[PDB]
Amino acid sequence: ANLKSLPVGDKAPEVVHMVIEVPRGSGNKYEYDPDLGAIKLDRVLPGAQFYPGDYGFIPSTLAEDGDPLDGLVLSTYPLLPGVVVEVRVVGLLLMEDEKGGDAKVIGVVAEDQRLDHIQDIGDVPEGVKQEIQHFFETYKALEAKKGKWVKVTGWRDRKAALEEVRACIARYKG
Amino acid sequence: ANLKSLPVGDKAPEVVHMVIEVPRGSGNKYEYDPDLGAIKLDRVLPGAQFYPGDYGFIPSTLAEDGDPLDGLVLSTYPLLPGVVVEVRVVGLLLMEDEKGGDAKVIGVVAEDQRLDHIQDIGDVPEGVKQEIQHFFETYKALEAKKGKWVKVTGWRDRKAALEEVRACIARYKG
Amino acid sequence: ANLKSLPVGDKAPEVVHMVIEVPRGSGNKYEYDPDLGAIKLDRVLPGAQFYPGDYGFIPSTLAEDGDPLDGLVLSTYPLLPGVVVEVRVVGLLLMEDEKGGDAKVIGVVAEDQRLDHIQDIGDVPEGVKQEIQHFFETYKALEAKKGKWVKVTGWRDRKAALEEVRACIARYKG
Amino acid sequence: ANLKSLPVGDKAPEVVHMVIEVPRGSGNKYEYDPDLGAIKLDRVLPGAQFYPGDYGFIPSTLAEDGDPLDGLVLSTYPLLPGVVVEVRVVGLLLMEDEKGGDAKVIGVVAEDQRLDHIQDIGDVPEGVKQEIQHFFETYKALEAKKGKWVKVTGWRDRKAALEEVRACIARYKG
Amino acid sequence: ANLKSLPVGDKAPEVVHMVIEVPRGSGNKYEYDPDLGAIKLDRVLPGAQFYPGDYGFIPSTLAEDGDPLDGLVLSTYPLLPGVVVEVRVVGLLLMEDEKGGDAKVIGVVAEDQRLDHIQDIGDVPEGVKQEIQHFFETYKALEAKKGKWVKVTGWRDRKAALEEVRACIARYKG
Amino acid sequence: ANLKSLPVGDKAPEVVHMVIEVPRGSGNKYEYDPDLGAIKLDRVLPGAQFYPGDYGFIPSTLAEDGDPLDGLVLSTYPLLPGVVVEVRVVGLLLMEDEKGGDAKVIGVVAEDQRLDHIQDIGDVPEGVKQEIQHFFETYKALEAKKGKWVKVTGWRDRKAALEEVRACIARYKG
Repeated sequence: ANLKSLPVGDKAPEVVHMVIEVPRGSGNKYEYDPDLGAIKLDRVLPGAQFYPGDYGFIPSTLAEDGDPLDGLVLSTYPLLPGVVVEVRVVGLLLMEDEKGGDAKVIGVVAEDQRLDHIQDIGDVPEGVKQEIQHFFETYKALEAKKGKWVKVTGWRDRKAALEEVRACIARYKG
Repeated sequence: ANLKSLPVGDKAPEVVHMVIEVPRGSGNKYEYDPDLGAIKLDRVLPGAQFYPGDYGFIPSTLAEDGDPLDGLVLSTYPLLPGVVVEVRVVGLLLMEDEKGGDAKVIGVVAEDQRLDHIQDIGDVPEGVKQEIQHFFETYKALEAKKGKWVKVTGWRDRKAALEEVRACIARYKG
Repeated sequence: ANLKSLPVGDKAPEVVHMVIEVPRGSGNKYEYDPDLGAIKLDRVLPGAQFYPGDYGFIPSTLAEDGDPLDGLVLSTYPLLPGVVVEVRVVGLLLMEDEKGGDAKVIGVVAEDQRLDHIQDIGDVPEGVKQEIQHFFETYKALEAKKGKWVKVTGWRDRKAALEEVRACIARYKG
Repeated sequence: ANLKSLPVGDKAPEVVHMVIEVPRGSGNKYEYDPDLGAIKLDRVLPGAQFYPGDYGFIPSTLAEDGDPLDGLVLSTYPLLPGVVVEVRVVGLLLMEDEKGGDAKVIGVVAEDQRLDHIQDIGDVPEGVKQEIQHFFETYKALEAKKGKWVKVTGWRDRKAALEEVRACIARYKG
Repeated sequence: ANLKSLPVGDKAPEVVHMVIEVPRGSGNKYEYDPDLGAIKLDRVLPGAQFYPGDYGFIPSTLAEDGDPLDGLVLSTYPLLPGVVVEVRVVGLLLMEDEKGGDAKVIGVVAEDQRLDHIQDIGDVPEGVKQEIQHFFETYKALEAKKGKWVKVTGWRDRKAALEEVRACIARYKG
Repeated sequence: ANLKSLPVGDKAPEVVHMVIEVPRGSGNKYEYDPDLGAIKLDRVLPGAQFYPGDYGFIPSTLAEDGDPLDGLVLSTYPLLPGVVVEVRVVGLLLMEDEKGGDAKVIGVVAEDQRLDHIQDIGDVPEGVKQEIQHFFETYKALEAKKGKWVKVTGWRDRKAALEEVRACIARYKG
C-alpha cells in the first residue's frame, strides 16, 4: 500500500504499530520506499555486524527530522521486512548523527509472553543496552569517509518515550 | 493487492492457489490483514514449537466461520509469508476450537517432483500425521487462560476435501 | 504495486534497479506475477541445487523474448523476494534455452563495499563463473522430459552488457 | 576423551562445567555415549518441537538415578554438541518421569554479559519458565505407547540447586 | 577415538551404526581421518550443490575398495559431522567412479517416527531417487580436469543391501 | 586427540593444517582446551558481532607468546569447531593487544576452486580487509573494563607470513 500511512494503532501511544525494515541478526539494511512503494536495499553494513533487534518505523508519525519515528524491537525470533507488528513502548535511545539529533523508540513484541516482563527501560538487561549502544557507535565507522557519524547521548524511560510518541503522532496530523 | 480475493485457480478444486502466512518451521504466527493490506504478526507461539508445514488460506473462499478456508502444506523447503503457491489437495483435518468447528485442507506443493507421490491422505506418512495432530492439540495450551482451545476430530480423504473446497468456493460467490 | 514497471534507475545503464525473485542459496524458484500482483512459486528445483546468486529482473526493460531483462547478482548476504536493489552491471551470460536465445546480466550489489572491486567480468573469479555456468547447464536436467533445456554460449564484458541494457530499456519505451 | 569424567570446575558449585548434548532450537536428541566415546543420536523428537535451551550434563556428578546431573542452559546463541561451557546455576526443575523422580539444573552461560542479570530462578522470566515446563510435559507425549511419561513438579531456587549440585558431586566421589 | 572401528551394532545388518561425515544440505565435504583422528575438510564442492542426505560410513566394515562401506541417510533434520546414528538399511545405489565400481547404502534414521514408513527402496519416493542420482552424476563434473568421474548404474532393494552389508562386515573381520 | 600437536602438513609453509575454533558468522568464541582435550566456550562476544572468517590455530607451532600461531580463514561456507582444514597462507595481520604484540595468519580454504584466485594479500579485496580490521578494533571494546584491548598495526604479504609460519614451526620443535 503505503506502509508509512498505516494507522498507528488503537492502543497508542502505549502499544503502537511498527513496520519492520530490518530483521534482528541482519546485515542487509533495507528500507521502505514510499516513492517506489516497495522495500529497497539501502546498503549492506560494511562491518561484521548485524542489527541487535528488529528495526522499523512507526506509521503515521513525523519526527522533527521529517521522517516517521524509528525504533528498535526486542523479539524472540527475528521478523521480516514489511510486516506490521504491535510493539510495546518501554524507552528511548537518544543519539546525535551526521544529520542531527535523533531519538529511537525501544520496544518489545507486544504479543509474545516471553517478554511480558519488559515494561520499562530499567527492565532491558544492561548487557543488552550496552550491545545496542555499541552497535550505533561503530556501525557507521567504515562510512566516515562518506561523512556519516553517530554519538549515543543516553537512555530514557517509558514516560519520556510516550511523550515523544504522542508528539510525533500529533505532528503527523499537523 | 488484496490477497484474500486473488483467483482460486483454474485447476480448482484439485489444485488451488494458497497465500502462505506462516512458513514451516516458524514460531512467528503471521496473518494477512485485508484492512491494513499487509502481513501482520498476530503473535509468537508461547511454547517451544513451530508450524509443522506452511500455513495459509485459499483466496476467494469463505468457510462457515466467515473466513477463507485455511490449510497446511507439506513442502520440501519452507515458503515465505505472502507468496502464492499452487497446492494439490489431498485431505482434511477436522477440529473443534474455541470459536467452533473447523476443517483445514492438507496439501502438497504441486510443482515439486519430490512430492508427486502424495495423492491422498493415506499417502501422508502417519509419523507426519501424528506430528500435525499433536501440534494443534498443544499449541494453544499456554493460551487457555486466554480462552483458546482445540480438539482434533479426525482426518478425511481427498474426496471429502474437494467437496469442502468446492463448497467454500461457491459460498464466496454466494 | 507493479514491480515490472518500476523505474530502471537514474544511474542506468551503469547502475540499475533489480527486483529480486530468488535469493542466493534458495531452491524455491519464485517469480513476480504482474497479473496476480504478487510473488508466486513457479516451482521447486528438482535437483539438490540452489541459485548461485540472487536472481531477478530489471524493471522497465523488455528483452527480445518479450520479458524484462533477467540477471544474477553477486551478494554478501542473500536478499529476499520482492525487494529492490541497485545493481552494478559488470557482464553478460549468453545462453540458449528451450524457448530460444537469452542473455542474463551479471551484477554486484552496488552498495556493498566488500564488492567495490568487481567492475568487469574479468573480475568475477573463474571458480565462480564455472559454478554459475554449471548451474544453468544442469538445473533443468530433471525437467527434460518436460521439454526444458539449456546451453551456455559464453560470457561478455561490461561494455557488451551495457549495450544490451540500453537496448532493452529503449525497447520497453518502444 | 571421556566427557563424563571431566572436572566439574573450580567455581563449583556456583559455576560448573557442562557438556552440551542438545543445542537450543534442535529437534535432534543427541547424547554422549561413554561406551562408544562419541555423541550418538538417541532419537529425533516426534513432535514439532525443539529444546527450549541447550541441554547437557555436569561431568563428575552422579544423580540418584545413576546418571550425571542433567541441566538446561539459557544462551544467547545455541551451542553445539560436545562443547564444554561454564554455567552459572540459578535454579532446579523438579519432575517425575517414567523411570522416576528427577531434578534438572537451570543455568545461564556464565561468560555472556547479556545474561549477567539472571542470578536466581525468580530472574528467569515466567514466559520462559512456562515454555520450559510445557516442553517437558508434551515432548514425550507421542512416545506414550512406548511407555515414556513426564510430570513437572515445581521449581526451586539457587539455594536448593546448589545443594543438589554439591550432593551429586559428593556422590560421584563416593 | 577411532570412529572407523566402532562396533557396527547389534541389530546389524538390518539396523547399523553410521558415522556421519557430511550433513544433508552441506557443500562442505568433510571426512573422518583415522591417521589424524579428526574430521578434516576434504574439499568444498565446486558447484552450487549440497548433499541430498547425510553422508557417512559404516564402522567396522571394509568394502572391496579397501574403505568402509559408505551410505546416504534420509533424515528429518541434517545431522552433524562425527555423530553416530543407527540407520535402517533399505537399499543400494550402484555406481562406477574414477577409481572403480562402488555401491552406497541408502538408509533412514531408525529412531525418527516420521520415517517408519520407509522400509524398502520402493518406499523412497522417485522424486527423491532422481535427486540423488542427479547429484552423483554432476557433483564431480567440475573436477573432471582433475580426473574424477561418476556413472550411476542402478538401484537395489533391501535384500541386496543386507547381503552387501553382511559381506563388508565379514571382510572387515577377515 | 590433542589437536595442538597434529602435524602442520607436508606442504608447509605454503599450505598448512589449521584447527578451526570459531566458524565464520559466529558470536560464540570457542577454543580448544588441551587440558580438557575438548572445545570449550571461552565466551560469547558482548557486541552484536561475528567473526569475519573462520578462526583457529596452526597445530605444532609456537608463537612468541607461547601459544600456537593463530589465523583467520576466508571460506565459502563457515566451518565447524574442531575440524582440520588445509589452508593456503596469503598474508599477515599485525596487531598489539593487552598481552602484547601479535600477528595472525590470513588464509583461504586451499581446496575450494572459488578461491583459487587469492594468492597474496593484495588479492583480498580491501572491503574485506577493512571489515577484518574493524572487527579486531571493536570486538573487545565492551571488555575494556576487564582490561582487554587491541590495536591493528598493519598488513603483510605472503612472503612475510611464510617467514613467520616457518619461525613458529621451528620454535615448536625448539
